[PDB]
Amino acid sequence: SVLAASKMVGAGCATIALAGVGAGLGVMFGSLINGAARNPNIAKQLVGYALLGFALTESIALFSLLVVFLILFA
Amino acid sequence: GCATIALAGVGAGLGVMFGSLINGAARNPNIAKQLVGYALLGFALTESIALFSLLVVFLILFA
Amino acid sequence: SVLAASKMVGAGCATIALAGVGAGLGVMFGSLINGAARNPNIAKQLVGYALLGFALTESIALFSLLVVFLILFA
Amino acid sequence: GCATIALAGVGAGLGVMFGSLINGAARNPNIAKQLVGYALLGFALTESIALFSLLVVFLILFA
Amino acid sequence: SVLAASKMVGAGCATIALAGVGAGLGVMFGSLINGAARNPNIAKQLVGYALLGFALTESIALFSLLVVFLILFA
Amino acid sequence: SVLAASKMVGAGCATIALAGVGAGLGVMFGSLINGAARNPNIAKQLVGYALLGFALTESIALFSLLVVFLILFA
Amino acid sequence: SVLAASKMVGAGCATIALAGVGAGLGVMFGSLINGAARNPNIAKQLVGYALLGFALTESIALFSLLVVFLILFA
Amino acid sequence: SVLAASKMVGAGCATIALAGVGAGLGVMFGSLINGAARNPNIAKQLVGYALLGFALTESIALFSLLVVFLILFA
Amino acid sequence: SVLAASKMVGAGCATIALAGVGAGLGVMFGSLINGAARNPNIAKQLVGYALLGFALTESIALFSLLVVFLILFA
Amino acid sequence: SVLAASKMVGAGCATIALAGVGAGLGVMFGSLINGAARNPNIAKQLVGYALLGFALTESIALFSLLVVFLILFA
Amino acid sequence: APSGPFYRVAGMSYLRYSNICADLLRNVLKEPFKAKAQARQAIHFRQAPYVDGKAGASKVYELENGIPKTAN
Amino acid sequence: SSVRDVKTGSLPTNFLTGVYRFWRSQNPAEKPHDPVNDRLLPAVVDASDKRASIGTWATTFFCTIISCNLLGLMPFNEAPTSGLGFATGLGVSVWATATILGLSKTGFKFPFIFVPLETISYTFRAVSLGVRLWVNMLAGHTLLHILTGMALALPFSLGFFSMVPATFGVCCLLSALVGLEYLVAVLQSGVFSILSTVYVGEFNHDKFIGPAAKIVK
Amino acid sequence: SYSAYFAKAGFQFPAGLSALVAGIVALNVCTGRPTKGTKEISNAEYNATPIGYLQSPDQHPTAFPKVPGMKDVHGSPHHHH
Amino acid sequence: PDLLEKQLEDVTGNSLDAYDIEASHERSDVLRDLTEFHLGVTLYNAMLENNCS
Amino acid sequence: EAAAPAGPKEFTEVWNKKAPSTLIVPEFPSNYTAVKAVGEGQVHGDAFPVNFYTPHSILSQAQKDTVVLPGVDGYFGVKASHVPTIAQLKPGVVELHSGAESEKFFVSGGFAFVHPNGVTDICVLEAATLDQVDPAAVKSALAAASAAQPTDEFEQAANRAAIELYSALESAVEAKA
Amino acid sequence: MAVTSFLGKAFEKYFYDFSAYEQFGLNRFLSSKGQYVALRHVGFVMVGVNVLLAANFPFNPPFPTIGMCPAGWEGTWVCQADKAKALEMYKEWKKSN
Repeated sequence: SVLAASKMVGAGCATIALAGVGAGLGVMFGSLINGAARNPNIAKQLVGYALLGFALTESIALFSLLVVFLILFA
Repeated sequence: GCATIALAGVGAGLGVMFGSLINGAARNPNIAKQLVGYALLGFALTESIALFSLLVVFLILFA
Repeated sequence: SVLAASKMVGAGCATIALAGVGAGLGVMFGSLINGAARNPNIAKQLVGYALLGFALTESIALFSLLVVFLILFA
Repeated sequence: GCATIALAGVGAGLGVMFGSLINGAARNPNIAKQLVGYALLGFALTESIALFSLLVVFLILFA
Repeated sequence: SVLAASKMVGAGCATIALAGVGAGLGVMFGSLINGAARNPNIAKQLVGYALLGFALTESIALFSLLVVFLILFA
Repeated sequence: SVLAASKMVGAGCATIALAGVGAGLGVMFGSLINGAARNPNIAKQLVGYALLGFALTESIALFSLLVVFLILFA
Repeated sequence: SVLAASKMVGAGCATIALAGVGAGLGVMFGSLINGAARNPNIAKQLVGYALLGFALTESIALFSLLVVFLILFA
Repeated sequence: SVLAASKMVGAGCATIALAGVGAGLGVMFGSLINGAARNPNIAKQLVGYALLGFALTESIALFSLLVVFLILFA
Repeated sequence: SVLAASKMVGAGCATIALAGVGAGLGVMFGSLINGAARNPNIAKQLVGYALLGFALTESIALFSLLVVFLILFA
Repeated sequence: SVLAASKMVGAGCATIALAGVGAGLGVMFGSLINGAARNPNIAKQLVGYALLGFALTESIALFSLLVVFLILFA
Repeated sequence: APSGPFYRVAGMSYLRYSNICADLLRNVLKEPFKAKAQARQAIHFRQAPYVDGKAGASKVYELENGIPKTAN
Repeated sequence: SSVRDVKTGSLPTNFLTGVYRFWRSQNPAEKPHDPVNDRLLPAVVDASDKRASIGTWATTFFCTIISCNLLGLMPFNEAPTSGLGFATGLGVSVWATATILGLSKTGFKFPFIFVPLETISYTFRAVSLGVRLWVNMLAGHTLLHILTGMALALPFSLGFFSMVPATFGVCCLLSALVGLEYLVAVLQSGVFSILSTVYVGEFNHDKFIGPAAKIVK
Repeated sequence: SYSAYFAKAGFQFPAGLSALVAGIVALNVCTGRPTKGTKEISNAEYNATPIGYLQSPDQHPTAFPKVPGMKDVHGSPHHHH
Repeated sequence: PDLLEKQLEDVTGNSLDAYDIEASHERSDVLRDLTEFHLGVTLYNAMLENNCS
Repeated sequence: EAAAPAGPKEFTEVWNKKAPSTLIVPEFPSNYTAVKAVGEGQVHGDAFPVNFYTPHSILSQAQKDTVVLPGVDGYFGVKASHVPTIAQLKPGVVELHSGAESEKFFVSGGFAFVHPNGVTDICVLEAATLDQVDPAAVKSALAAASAAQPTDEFEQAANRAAIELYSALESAVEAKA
Repeated sequence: MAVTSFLGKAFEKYFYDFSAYEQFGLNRFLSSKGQYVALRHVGFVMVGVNVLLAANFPFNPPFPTIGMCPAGWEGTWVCQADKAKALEMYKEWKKSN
């Protein structure tokens, strides 16, 4: 069973792409605080770019977990 | 074990956002009760990456 | 089955390059929040530089996934 | 051994958050104890990743 | 087929270098959003520096992809 | 002695986490200089925050030194 | 052919020196945008400092592509 | 002799923790130059903060060189 | 042929050292561009400091490139 | 001869500690450029601080190059 | 529609902003020093545009508590 | 022998006017030191005779690639620039056009250890200009093939028009990847021909002839 | 006012499209090589072989195949296996 | 502020580029703040020099 | 980029061509200050000249050893050969130290320039020492400024300036020795 | 009819004023019209996927199933992941069915 043993260690290292969208979502959400500390007037519009930036950075988490879904379950 | 190296990025990600909370509150401390409303929401949406990494560690081991 | 096991390991370590793309899309989408906090009168233009910047670094998110799928299925 | 490489990003995340505690306190020292009231809250949430990495290093080894 | 197996894992390790390109490109594309938020008066000139920089940074991404296609199919 | 061999290569990969705390101290002691170069009249309170910060990021380094010795001699 | 199988996987690890050249070039080309957004009056001189720094950082890229072409075909 | 070969490859994996200490130390020695460029009448007091930090940054670097000898010779 | 094979995968994963040399030479040549954009009066002296920084950072690249010729040909 | 074979693989992954040392020297020699662009009156004192940093960051480069030759010739 | 700090994007000049912040400091001073700071706070003048050469139309000021915090 | 009649102010005439005037603006003519009058007018006309037609070439490559890239988004059609010889054959042909222009600036003779490193990074521009167009048109279409196979696995297994919240979230992920492919189709035809003006515009420099004799004051 | 003059001439192709279509067709038929899945044989083999045995199974895939790999013809059973 | 002000310092570089700007926004934006303050200062001095004259 | 070679000395020579010859040249504000920016000197080692001004007072013009300035990024300190600086200041406390003794003025905002010859020129509007501020009525108006925020976009800034001034004024009465 | 003139006018009044966003009410459930189009789009895909599958359902899938089977098949030719195997089982099943 070298195939099923490889799809576990293959999908194991396939998930460390989530280190990037975990660290990228910190510097995007860290930028929201230093964006809101400068002008709190626009801090309800800056969430509208925070969640749009969140939705497009978790497209890569949706691609990284798709390769995990495709190595495990193809 | 190699799958949980994804938790390095959420470990480096939350330190920067909570680094921006110290520097953000040091500018105007009056908004510091709104900034944790953005820090902890930014904490929660980054912890979904922390559980997406841990959902598959409990699906590689336990599925 | 040394070949079909190797494609699952090689494609898993191929998609670790979706990390740096996800981290680059955090430092760019954070700059949309910092930029629209500087002058919010340009905030409909800086989204236009974000999504032109998103579509060109999403390209690297697909260059990486191309080798993921021509290791796995080719 | 591979499972505790996730402590690299937590240690680099913590060096940036405690780096901003120095720069935040040198930017207004009158708020310099409220920022530690934000730092150790931010430290407690980034250690949560350090124990999630160490939950795995003992669930691989002793489970 | 240990040679056929090692090309699938060698090319997967070869395409990690698209993490650094995907992260450098967001750093440059984050600068276009900030630098055009400083003075929007040269925002047609700074896109001309973003795309001169995109072209030279994604040229490194095709260096990485040529080594992928020269491992896999050569 | 395959287990005696895997404790040697496991413990070397176990101490990769001293790169991350080794760069965390370089950042935190880098802001100690930049904080003490802005207002040097607080230069004895920042070391009261740096050495509290140093001992509390070592917390991670001795957790990493825990499992370099928990797999080696246990 | 364990020698021929190792040159495929060795040349894959050799070409992720292109990751740092891919990330460093985005910092140098991000600084061209922010530098030319400060004074557009020397923006013809900063590109001459960008293309000099590009050609000396791509020398790190072609030195590691020398090692890829020296493992694969030498 | 797969134990004695495992101490060698485990030692190489052990000393990549010297990467992060090498990267933090350029941040700390870089920020003293920016620190001593602000007010150079603190430029020997900041060196007292650099070598305080460099002695604590090397603190983890020899923790890595203890482990690279404790698996090699212990 | 395992020993002759390990000259190729070892010297292959030896030259990942040129990644951070490529990333360092990017942030150093990025700091020339912002530094010369601050005051163009010093922009011929900062380049003399850039090649002081380039030739001394490359040393780490050549401290790697001897080892890839000391693993491959020694 | 897997002991002298693993000495080629172990010494290869040993010298990727010179990645971070190059990224340290690029941050450190970069901050001299911005430091001497701010006040060039101190620009001959700052090189006394960079060569203090270049020699003491190299100490990490000579700590890892010890273990490269302590694997290969010890 | 202007781009800059929070006073400048709100149409306010820096001189008005820096005098509002000068006004609000004076309201917080000690009373042996608050009333003497009320001397340098008062604004008493008048203006008149001259669109043709001799015409009229003005704006008089008999302000005591300081520069106006509201919109001009 | 009888040409067709064109309405003035048609939409394809207005689009191609703005497209041509865009790519012509990428390599602008340089202002002489002299004032442009009837003395300087043959020097300005000869300055235009020696400049390459990059305004025409770049809108040839804009209009032939955006037409090919957008064929891949029409139903029943594939993009021609998703082929390796088509897309990289346009990239080498731009690179050779720049080189033939730069070689003719002399007398067709080709230009210590530095210059093999300027050449390599210059000869890689050949393959990088075409492979960037080819891989973008290939990697976007390939991901769409894989995810349509995954999104077909759910209604094949489960019910037709049943368990619909599982397939809705992936039919909207498939729909947002075809939408990104419309953006990459327009961007990569722009990036190909922005870069064609940069590469060909490097050798687009000649000496202004100008007045050799003057009557001052 | 001139709107009815432009409705008179209807659709018209671009003004040299017959040279594009005759240039793309002349590249796809003047290949100078056999026609993608076929091989040139001698006349003695072509006159001696049935048209069911000249056909290969790979060149006739099933028009909507129920199993991936179904072919419509089966070709020569005289394999050289 | 830059309608002529930086345009008169910028000879073989700039005379104003020696200073490290510590403002919130751009240098062209702090000079907008800084010359109105230079206008109000030298006006306050003018009608105080003139009144004592 | 050098279309107008202006200056005080140039204005004298051209004004003799358009004005009557009876009138002597008007004076200029360069003729009343002896301290320049690019003129080399004026540091003298440890203590550097600090010109802390208001419109209505010259609060200091002797030399100090360090000045804690309340910049908009944060509180920074100036030593003698500091980098040239144009620093917009927040409402905060300017600390003038001479040695062991320090005087603490709370200012309302207004710039501070460090010139290339080491001369610091703090330029604020209202510079009250904290000895003459009372800590009672500061929050009496800050609580009112924390309540009254209408949709007036001019009072959007003026209340923002009201809040950040008292808030820094709250925090800078608490830590006095 | 005139073959180019009838249904051009029929498609015109199907394109323009025929609107099921208002003729079927549907403002009660949907916020804008920009999100009625954004799920008529996804509705067109889900309908078109379910029509293309059902119009020839007994087929061995070229795409990878994820370890799932359609109905009561589960070991037949429809779910067989080896294609030369399932060609043999389909030819046996076709004589019976």
